[PDB]
Amino acid sequence: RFTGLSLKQTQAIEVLKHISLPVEVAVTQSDQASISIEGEEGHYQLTYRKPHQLYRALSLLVTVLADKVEIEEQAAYEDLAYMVDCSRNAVLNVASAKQMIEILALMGYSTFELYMEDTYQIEGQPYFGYFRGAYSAEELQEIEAYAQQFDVTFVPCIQTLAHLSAFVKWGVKEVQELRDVEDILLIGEEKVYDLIDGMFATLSKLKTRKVNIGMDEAHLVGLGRYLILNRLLMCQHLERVLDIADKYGFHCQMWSDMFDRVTLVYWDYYQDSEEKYNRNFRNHHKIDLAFAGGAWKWIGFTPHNHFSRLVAIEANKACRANQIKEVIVTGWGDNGGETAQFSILPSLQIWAELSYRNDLDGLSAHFKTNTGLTVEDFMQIDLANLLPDLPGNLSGINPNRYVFYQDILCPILDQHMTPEQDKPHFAQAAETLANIKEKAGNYAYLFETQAQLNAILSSKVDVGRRIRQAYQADDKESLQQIARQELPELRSQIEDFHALFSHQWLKENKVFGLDTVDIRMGGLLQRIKRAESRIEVYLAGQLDRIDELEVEILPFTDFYADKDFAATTANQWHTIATASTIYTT
Amino acid sequence: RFTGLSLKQTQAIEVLKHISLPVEVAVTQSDQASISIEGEEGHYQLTYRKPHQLYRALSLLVTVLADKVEIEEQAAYEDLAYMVDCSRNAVLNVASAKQMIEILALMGYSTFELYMEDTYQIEGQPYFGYFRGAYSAEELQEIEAYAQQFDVTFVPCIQTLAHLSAFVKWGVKEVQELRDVEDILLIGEEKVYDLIDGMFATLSKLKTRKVNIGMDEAHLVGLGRYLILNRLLMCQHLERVLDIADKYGFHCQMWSDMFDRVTLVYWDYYQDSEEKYNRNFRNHHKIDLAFAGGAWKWIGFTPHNHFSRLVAIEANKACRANQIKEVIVTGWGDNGGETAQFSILPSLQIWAELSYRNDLDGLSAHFKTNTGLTVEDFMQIDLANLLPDLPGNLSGINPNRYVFYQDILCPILDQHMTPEQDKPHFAQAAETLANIKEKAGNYAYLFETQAQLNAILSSKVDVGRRIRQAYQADDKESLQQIARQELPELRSQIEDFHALFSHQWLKENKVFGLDTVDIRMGGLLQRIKRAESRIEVYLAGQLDRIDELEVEILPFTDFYADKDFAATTANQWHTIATASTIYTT
Ligand SMILES: CC(=O)N[C@H]1/C(=N/OC(=O)Nc2ccccc2)O[C@H](CO)[C@H](O)[C@@H]1O
Ligand SMILES: CC(=O)N[C@H]1/C(=N/OC(=O)Nc2ccccc2)O[C@H](CO)[C@H](O)[C@@H]1O
Repeated sequence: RFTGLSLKQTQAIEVLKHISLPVEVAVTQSDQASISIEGEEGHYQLTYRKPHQLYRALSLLVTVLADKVEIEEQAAYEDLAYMVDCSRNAVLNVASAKQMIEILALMGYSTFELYMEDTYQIEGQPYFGYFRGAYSAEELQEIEAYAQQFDVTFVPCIQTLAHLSAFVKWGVKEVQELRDVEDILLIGEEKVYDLIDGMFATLSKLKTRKVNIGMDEAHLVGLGRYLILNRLLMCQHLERVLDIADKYGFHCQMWSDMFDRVTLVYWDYYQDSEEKYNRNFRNHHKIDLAFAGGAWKWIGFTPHNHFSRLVAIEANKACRANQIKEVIVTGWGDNGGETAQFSILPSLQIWAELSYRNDLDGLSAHFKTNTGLTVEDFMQIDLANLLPDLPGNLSGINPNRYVFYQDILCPILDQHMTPEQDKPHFAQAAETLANIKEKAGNYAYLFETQAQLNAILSSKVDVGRRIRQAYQADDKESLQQIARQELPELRSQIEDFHALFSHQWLKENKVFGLDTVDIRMGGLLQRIKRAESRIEVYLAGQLDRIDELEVEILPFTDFYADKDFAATTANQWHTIATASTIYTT
Repeated sequence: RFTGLSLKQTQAIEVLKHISLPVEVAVTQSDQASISIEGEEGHYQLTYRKPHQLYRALSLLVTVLADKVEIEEQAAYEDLAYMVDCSRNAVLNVASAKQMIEILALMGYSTFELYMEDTYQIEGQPYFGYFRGAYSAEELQEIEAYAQQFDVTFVPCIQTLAHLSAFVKWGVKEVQELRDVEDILLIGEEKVYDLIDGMFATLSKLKTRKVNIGMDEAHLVGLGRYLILNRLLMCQHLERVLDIADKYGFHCQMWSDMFDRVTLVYWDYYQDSEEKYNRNFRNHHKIDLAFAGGAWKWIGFTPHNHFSRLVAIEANKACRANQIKEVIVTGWGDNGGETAQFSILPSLQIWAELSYRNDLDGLSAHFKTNTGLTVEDFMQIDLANLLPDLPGNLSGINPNRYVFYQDILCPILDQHMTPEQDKPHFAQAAETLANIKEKAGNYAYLFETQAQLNAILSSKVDVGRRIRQAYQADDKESLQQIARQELPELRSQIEDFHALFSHQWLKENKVFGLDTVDIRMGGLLQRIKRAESRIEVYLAGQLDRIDELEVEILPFTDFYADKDFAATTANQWHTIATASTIYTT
């Protein structure tokens, strides 16, 4: 029995019943605090500064009530947002954007963002998003309106310069004419500014007038086809993009890195101290700033919520000591979008709590009411990354992925495994994750996938090495065993994982982009088979040496060579899977 | 019963008995003609200008004798060479370099060349050729000495600037420090000139003092890490490379394209007229020249000897009208080295005949004595490329490859198929190729592979389209048929092809690089399976639309859109197999 609620808010609370609502609530828009709940004896007054904040208050309300309740919150940040990568093969389907929106609402996010390089349609640009599951402006309007039900703002993150590799690869004149080098558009070229105009044109059919135009990471701007036909140049390009946006009413932000009518966004997912962020905040202001932090979900199949917690704590302290008014939580999907979309919910609760309380005092409490599980449990999703000899402050260490896609015969990451410490971690993690799966409810699909992965990894982490040992020691028992029993088994487990991945994928994303995963997994299964077949041939007398095994394994990279753990970072499938050429001509 | 033969030559003729030697031969080194055989009644005089020419004379001898024989030949070219790509995953094993050498000897080639970007070892450079099957200097010395048995010169084609993608991808300091951008080395950097010195050092342990230093196609020379730290520049880089080579005694040639102590090599595999080559010869001389033509074997699984014949005829006329003294026949292996090493023997005989006679009057005759089959038969190896509506003068049209690796659900090359004309070509070609296989002898493996391919292609060329037809017309008979009978069958055929490819591969090359093919084929089989599974789900009521099929297929490229055939050129596996990202981050 609420009071002072509008139509829209009453429907919102309805859709939001994630929550179990137990009470009389006087609801008033007050500048008193971000969120005030005050009351007792089953009658409460809840107020909010911003309308969207009704929904976190509600969650806190329902968490605190487990009668006298007195809660104030003054957020640090005027805007908190979550940005989903829909450009790395995984395009979040509508039904999942909605569930996502509902959950961000309950946490306290004001803004929802989709990063689409080429995954939104443009009229008369039919190779822009071709077979990519590009969003229709319907889908973008439907999604935006759903967020609007909760007073949540939609900001498109797009690209107007570089990161356009999947559009520009198409070899028709009308595309090729737009290029300069690699993934970067031809600045100054008129065709380009007509494409960009179609972009904002398509964006203009939504209600938001806030956009992120991208412009990160274009090392080679004007060094290919530009240099050929005709740096400064960026500003020329930028003012133009701005003139275009200002034509359709848009306010623009862009990623800072290549560096008054645009906010710059200093993005940093990596620093383990206040100091480090503080220094770069100095350097940034020195050119209107937002901060993008990281919900680590771009390192293979498995997230890193633990590492996201650590860096979020110190970036929050830096954000506030530099009175940064806007923070963006980024969920990138580097190299295939293979990590689950809902993998990083703890990272999202963490940032909200840090904004609304400057601490993680009520994290698990709020998280459980929003998800139906404790934040310690959910965060076990990271297990395949959490090797026990790693310090929690070094980023991107991702065995989840490079243990999985490594070849058997030619195991080029074998120097980065520590099987005595690794094999048991993975096994028991599979055990822990099966447990959690059973209480995870609608999220169970997430943990089912990680449990099978961890199972595969306990075995796979050193089959390649044991093959090498069993072969230099001439042991026909072991090689025959690996070849006739263990490798075929691995393939079976891997088929199972594929099935679970596919289900996870289709639940969260559109069908498009899954094909890359089918290909990569198909290939792995086929390399496993070669290992079985090559051994059998060596076993039937028909082969002198197994040459692949005669190769001494070097370190894969020296990125973390000077550290006291063997593991490392390796996030390109193609250099994981083979030392041969696969992409080059 | 020969006469005037040395030890070395007597052993050579022995190894060369490819040939059946039937006679008394007076053998003399004369400047009379390239090759003179004159005689009758079972007693002949054979002379040669160059010692290696003994071996083509012998073949001609044994061809003409099928008694009065009177043959003179004055070659156009001082040096004729064949260059094998050993840098695109396929590294020709020793036993196959030898068979190759013996065959080049019989044709008239003076020079044998291996293109190794990173596929020769260098002391203290253990990531240079790591798991690539890099040649040992033993293997290079063994190979060279084998050629020397026939008076054949070995020239290494290497790289000293760009095309080094498989070395530079390794993320250790000692490698990364050598880079500028993409596949191009850091010019001016001292570490680089120490690497290059190790290259010539390793090359210096062979007898040849002739090298091709590469330096083709470096669009971005000094535009990445160069521009960052410090064009002209090329010459600086070049003189340095030359100073290094001149230290170890080497005479240098290099590919012309980026443009007195170096021969330039104008390379052109494409022009269908004397005129076109003539114009570019003008432009070249205008800066000491050799010509590189093409034995087309870099377009997937299947060569194009027919197209190699056509262009070789007109490039021979241009070569002679510009008194070009050296011609190089290049066998590149773009994007996987998936075409057989011995696929292009007709192209090699063709160039030899053009050099030694300025015509193809004795081509089939000489070819059959060297191979044991007619040149028309052997050249049926090209069938999977020879669509009947294509004109023989447009290059790189390669359905052999893009019909094979295309997806089923998302068949992005479907606009380039003409099944009514394509399906029957492939079927009967499989028939023709099974025939030839049976008479091909030791070469049968080559045709066995093309017959299975053509079989797969008759079916595969339009399954994707028929899926789309059977689905927009709601026909549950056809979709169930394709899904439960035809797709599983395709997979079976594809497994068979894989087996035959693997055997072909291992016969000709080292095991390394086959892994890329396993991966690509594994992936295709897995996409076929998805097509079966997605249909079944649509068939069991559990799916609304099959979304993949709801996508209108556009042309893949407009490269040949203005022509009267539907087919095209598409030679990158990764853009063939999927419109998603697979390589990008
Ligand atoms: C604005 C932005 O975030 N752009 C890319 C970003 N790019 O991040 C870096 O380049 N980091 C980095 C690389 C080398 C040294 C130090 C930091 O990282 C994400 C996760 O990997 C992505 O892939 C984004 O698409
Ligand atoms: C010296 C040389 O031959 N270098 C590359 C060459 N590169 O050839 C071109 O770049 N042709 C070309 C490309 C665009 C327009 C016109 C000609 O072709 C071969 C076959 O494809 C290769 O891949 C070689 O490694």
